[PDB]
Amino acid sequence: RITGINDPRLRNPSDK
Amino acid sequence: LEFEASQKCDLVTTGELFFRSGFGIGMRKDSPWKQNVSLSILKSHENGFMEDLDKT
Amino acid sequence: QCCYGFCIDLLIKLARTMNFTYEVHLVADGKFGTQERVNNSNKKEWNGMMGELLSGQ
Amino acid sequence: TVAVVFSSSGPPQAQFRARLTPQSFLDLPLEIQPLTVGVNTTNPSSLLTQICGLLGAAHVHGIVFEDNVDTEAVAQILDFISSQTHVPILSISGGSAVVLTPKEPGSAFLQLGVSLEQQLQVLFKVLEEYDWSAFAVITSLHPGHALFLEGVRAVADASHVSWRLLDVVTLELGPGGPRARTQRLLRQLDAPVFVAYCSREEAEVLFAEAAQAGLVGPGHVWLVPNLALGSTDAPPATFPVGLISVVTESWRLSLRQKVRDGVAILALGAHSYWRQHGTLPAPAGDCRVHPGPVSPAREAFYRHLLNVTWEGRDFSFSPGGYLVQPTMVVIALNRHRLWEMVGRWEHGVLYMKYPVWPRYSASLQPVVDSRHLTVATLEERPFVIVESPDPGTGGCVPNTVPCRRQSAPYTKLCCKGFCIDILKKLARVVKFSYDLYLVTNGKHGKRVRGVWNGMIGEVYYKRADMAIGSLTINEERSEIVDFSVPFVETGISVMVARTVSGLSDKKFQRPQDQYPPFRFGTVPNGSTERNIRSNYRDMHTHMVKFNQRSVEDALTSLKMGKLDAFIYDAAVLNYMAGKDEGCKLVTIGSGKVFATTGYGIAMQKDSHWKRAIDLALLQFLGDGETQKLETVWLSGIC
Ligand SMILES: *[C@@H]1O[C@H](CO)[C@@H](O)[C@H](O)[C@H]1NC(C)=O
Ligand SMILES: *[C@@H]1O[C@H](CO)[C@@H](O)[C@H](O)[C@H]1NC(C)=O
Repeated sequence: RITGINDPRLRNPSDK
Repeated sequence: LEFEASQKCDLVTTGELFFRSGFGIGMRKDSPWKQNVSLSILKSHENGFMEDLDKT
Repeated sequence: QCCYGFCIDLLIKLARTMNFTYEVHLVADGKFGTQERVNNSNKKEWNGMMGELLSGQ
Repeated sequence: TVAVVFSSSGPPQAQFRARLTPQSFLDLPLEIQPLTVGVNTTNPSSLLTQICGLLGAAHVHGIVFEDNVDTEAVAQILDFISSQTHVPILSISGGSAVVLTPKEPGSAFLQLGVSLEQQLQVLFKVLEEYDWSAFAVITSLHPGHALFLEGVRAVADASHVSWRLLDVVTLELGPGGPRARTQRLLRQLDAPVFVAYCSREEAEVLFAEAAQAGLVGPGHVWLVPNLALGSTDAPPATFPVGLISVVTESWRLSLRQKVRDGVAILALGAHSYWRQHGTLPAPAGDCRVHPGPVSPAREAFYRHLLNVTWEGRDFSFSPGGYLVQPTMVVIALNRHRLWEMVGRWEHGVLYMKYPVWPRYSASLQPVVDSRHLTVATLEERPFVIVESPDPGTGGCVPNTVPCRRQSAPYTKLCCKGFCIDILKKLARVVKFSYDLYLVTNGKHGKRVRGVWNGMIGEVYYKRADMAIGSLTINEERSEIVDFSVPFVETGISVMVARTVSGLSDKKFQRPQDQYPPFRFGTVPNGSTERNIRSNYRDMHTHMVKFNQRSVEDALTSLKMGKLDAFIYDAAVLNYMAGKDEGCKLVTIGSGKVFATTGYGIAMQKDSHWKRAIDLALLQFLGDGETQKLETVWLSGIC
């Protein structure tokens, strides 16, 4: 779920 | 709300909290008792007495 | 090369009514265009399609 | 061969012999024979006659100048001589080494100095680091003031901050004039920073008048270019203590050393010419005949003579005969009327001897501004993050604050985080100013027989006024250090592998199980360990064999299988399980929090701010900005 407000995968950077 | 909801019956709490705040004793401006009261409250928190009191 | 599409049809329709004559040439850098600070200077410079317009190209 | 000329000092006969002596000092890749001359007085005819006779009867290739009592209108004659006879010269000292901007076209002067705008850049650099931004400009009626007034406005638009200018005044500060008008003009001003451009006599007159009209006390600050300040070895009266200037490298060398540097530059230029063509060009010194259209040979030699390096000191000359990219040094008047270095400048980054501008007084006891304080903290990943400044532009990325890990020499890191944002907002609302420095000793606090280390110690011994960061509240700390209201609530929590029903579970209450003995965390010398020991003796006894380096190695050990349970703070632990390799988890959750307390801003006892900044924290907590900070800095995936 790539939301527009803030995604934790997007807010906190990941590896993949 | 959380006491009565789990206490009596048939009532539910919606979601969770949104605006968080505490409870505290009230005293008149610059009264000479506040420091000792706070030192007692912190000691109570560290003992576990507010824990024993809480379950009760 | 040869170009065609949405904006080209718009350009033909635009040129018809106003009688100007176009000479279409593509971009050099290939970037849409931003503002950049060239090193050793604070005077900002426009890079990309926004520069080719501003200079006079 | 080379030439050397002196002027207007204590008669340097012994120095002349010392310069003449080393005909083969061997430190230069050449063996050009040195010689010397010397003029008794400085004048047009005298200088012309001596130089013309010398080079016309000596067949010299290069000549090095040495200045005098610091009178003006001397460099012009040398530029004239160079333009006529096509003989390159070089100045090293004194008033002749002041940049003559539009030099003659075909000449070669090569005077070592710094232009006015380049010399103003360092001033606007030192203004940036202390963030004064007052800009009260004063310039006398001098032939070069039109250039200074334009250069300041040019550099004003080549920097980030707005540089709010206040007032620019030109006043007749010559020998003869109406003192009353300038008295009235100077008495009517208000700005905490002044920048003035005058000459030495004009500087003395201006500073005497300013001292008369109350603008020299501990409140205001002055900055002057190197054209003023005179000798640099005889500061006169009425010069305010704290006067700042920027002089170039070699403001303390000897005359003989500077002549040696000049001969080294000439020798290196000639040698580098040989490595291309292989001969020193013949002289052209027909002073009486005055011949010469454009000459390509000497033109090539001069073009080759521009750039040069020497064991750390690089002397790269611009087309205009002033060197570019030097290592300027800032100087200031110490409290005993003696010039002293304050800040270096190498490759576009400024340094400072002090983290604050030390500010003096009439009786010379230094004072600290009321709206100022020193804040301490240290590293905790969710809340305080330290980053070295990037090699982009010297300064740190915006929305970050300069911070230093003290221990005299310093490296300026910058700090970013949660409590740092809180501090920025507090500085914006309570109208105060701060400097932030990290701690060296033990992380948070302890009492090894009254020797309190950490931020708590730094506050208790009156070396700081606050201590912000991951600092919990408990009874023993609040005895000696005050506290504000909490803004992030924590406690004790247990992290396990993705098995226990609380602290009072027999697995922790009874360390008498045979096959499996459970394992614990307890980063020592910390917040929780005190409570754990003082309330449970047996757990403390059995807890010696526990991993203890950081909140970093414990995660690895838990993921490996050398530990069975971790006990630590809540706000850091539950965040550490936010973005993890997979999903390791804790027990039931926020329902398992023990000794629920919060973080707090430590302060000195009976501090007038405490009440000032408790209300601001309550106001911030009220309207929900703290929740925005929480969702910006305290969010995870799992
Ligand atoms: C506060 O407590 C201290 C000891 O903790 C006691 O000495 C003092 O008298 C108390 N002050 C008041 C006003 O009760
Ligand atoms: C500049 O420095 C280079 C490097 O040694 C040298 O070869 C050259 O002659 C110098 N002068 C010019 C004009 O390039």
